[PDB]
Amino acid sequence: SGFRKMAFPSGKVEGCMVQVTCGTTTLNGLWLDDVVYCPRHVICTSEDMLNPNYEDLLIRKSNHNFLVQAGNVQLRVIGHSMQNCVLKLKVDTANPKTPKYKFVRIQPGQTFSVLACYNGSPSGVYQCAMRPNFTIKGSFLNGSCGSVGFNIDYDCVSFCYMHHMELPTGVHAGTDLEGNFYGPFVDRQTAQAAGTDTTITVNVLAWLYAAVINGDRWFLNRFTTTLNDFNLVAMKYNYEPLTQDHVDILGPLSAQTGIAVLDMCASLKELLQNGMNGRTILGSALLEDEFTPFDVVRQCSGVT
Amino acid sequence: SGFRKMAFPSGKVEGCMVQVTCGTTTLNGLWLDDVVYCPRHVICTSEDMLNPNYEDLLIRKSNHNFLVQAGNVQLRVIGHSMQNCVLKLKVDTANPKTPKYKFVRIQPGQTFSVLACYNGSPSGVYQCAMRPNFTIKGSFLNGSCGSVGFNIDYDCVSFCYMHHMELPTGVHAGTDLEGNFYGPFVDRQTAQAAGTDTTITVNVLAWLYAAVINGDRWFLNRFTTTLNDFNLVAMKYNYEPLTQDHVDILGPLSAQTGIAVLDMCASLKELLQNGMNGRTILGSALLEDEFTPFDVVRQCSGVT
Ligand SMILES: *CCC(=O)N(c1ccc(C(C)(C)C)cc1)[C@@H](C(=O)NC)c1cccnc1
Ligand SMILES: *CCC(=O)N(c1ccc(C(C)(C)C)cc1)[C@@H](C(=O)NC)c1cccnc1
Repeated sequence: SGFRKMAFPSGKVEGCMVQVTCGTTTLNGLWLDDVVYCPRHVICTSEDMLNPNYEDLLIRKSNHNFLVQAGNVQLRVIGHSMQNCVLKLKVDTANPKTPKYKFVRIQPGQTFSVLACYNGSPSGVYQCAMRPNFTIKGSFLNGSCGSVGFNIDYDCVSFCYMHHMELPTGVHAGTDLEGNFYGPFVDRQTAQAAGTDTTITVNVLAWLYAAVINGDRWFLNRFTTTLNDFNLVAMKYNYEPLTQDHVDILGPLSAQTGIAVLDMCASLKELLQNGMNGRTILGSALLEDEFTPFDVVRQCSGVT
Repeated sequence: SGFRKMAFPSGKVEGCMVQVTCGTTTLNGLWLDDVVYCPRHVICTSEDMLNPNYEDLLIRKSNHNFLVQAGNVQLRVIGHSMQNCVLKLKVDTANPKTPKYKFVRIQPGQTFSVLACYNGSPSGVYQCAMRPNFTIKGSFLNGSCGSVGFNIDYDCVSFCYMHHMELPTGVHAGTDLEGNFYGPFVDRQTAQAAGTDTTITVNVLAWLYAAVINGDRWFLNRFTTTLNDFNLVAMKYNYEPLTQDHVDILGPLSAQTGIAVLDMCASLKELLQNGMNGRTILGSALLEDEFTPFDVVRQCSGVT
């Protein structure tokens, strides 16, 4: 019993973190096999940030200009290339701690763990969700760039995020491991505003199922609804529309609790309309949306 | 910017988790040097749980009755002893991944990370606090016993908790690494009720400082208070009394934000009396108490 915002064990990713320095800029890199991946903005100086031409800035850089340190030992850079917004630094040594891995590009609403690092050293691990506006609400200070987001399936780490920047509103933007930003963001010091941060409806429902499994049942109402009626209310409350695909993925939680997905939607609809009335669900006074249906099943079943 | 419930990187602890089986009971063990630490209730059978006499149950156990598996390889048990509620199984092999470590007994209000494990394999990591009633609100399923709680200071892991059981209310109880339970709990299947789960006042204040540092300032009021006036309100709201020791440890946060500790107490007093009015602080609709002043400083400074 008990339901926590849980991150994946970070050991496999800790074994991949390195420090990357170019000139006077130092950030984090991800060392997998003989390649170190890092944000291309490591090549930017004190003011280049405003309107950088990365191809031009990169012409002035050679392999020896990128300093890669793994632990307290230096790695030899034998090649470098830019792929979208990431630099790939080929080193002469394969990372001996390289886990089985994949690079995946996640969809909004999908959750992942972040290993926040500074100077190639891990400071903490926390669980995030890719927001519907393609930002993440992380905890990142100066020097955290290059910290990565990931999911683990037994022994295979799927890297889905690399931290690049903080928007003027304090929310975060980054890329997949192929260097493509999530959302419309660009790696330059220009004012970039985020769109509406809507609530991930399918994740709230999954978390309401988690609450029922854990004994928190006060919110269960005597009503049902339809997807169309529910979505009219969801739109009004800035919740993402629920599709039949979302209903399908909530099926195992519906089966475990015996609560039809549309009945849980009606309970959620009443929570939106009536508020919590000072009550809490799983120790929260607001509806949590950073647990996917997969996360609820995983945590409630003890997948290792 | 951004403030997250962050756990310590778990790699150093993942390297210590093993599976311990005695008869038909399997739980987790912590392998440090040539000793495997695990809850003594691993020796209890299907019904022994009701009124176990551990000394008597242990007489029927020999070294070969404890099966310790690290990864997919078996460790040889060459000694066993009971220290309070933990068993210490001496093995013939020192754990090659033993980090620098300490065993500490924490006070209520102190936070720590938990690496939840099943069958000696890590499933997730989350941040907890030792509640003022000496329970923890964890996320633990059957087989999670032996999972540990810890803090890290650079390279030294201080182990502070080992999971033993779930109370009938779904809250958790365990011991320090010397086998002494936190609180009055006993390792037996008897109804044991927890005391009042009061709010850790010093931690709420630390988190209100974290919110100011991160731009969440709406709650800052035009008032101040005294420790005695604040505590009259704190007692009324089931908040722990604030001492001058708590004021002293909040000093660095008071200095960074320029907000006197007693002024933050007055803002907290108004939040208690007026409620949040549907507003949020650091994405929460309730006052968070599982961040210590040390955690706020660490996260806001990027300690690795
Ligand atoms: C890792 C660098 C860093 O801390 N940045 C940062 C600075 C500059 C840039 C470019 C404009 C792309 C050259 C990118 C990232 C911080 C930032 O975004 N400042 C505007 C940063 C601070 C806090 C959290 N993440 C990043
Ligand atoms: C790790 C065992 C387990 O899952 N228990 C458990 C069972 C029995 C006992 C004794 C009574 C001391 C012999 C202790 C622990 C669960 C439990 O506490 N059941 C009552 C358990 C379930 C969920 C979370 N933690 C533990």
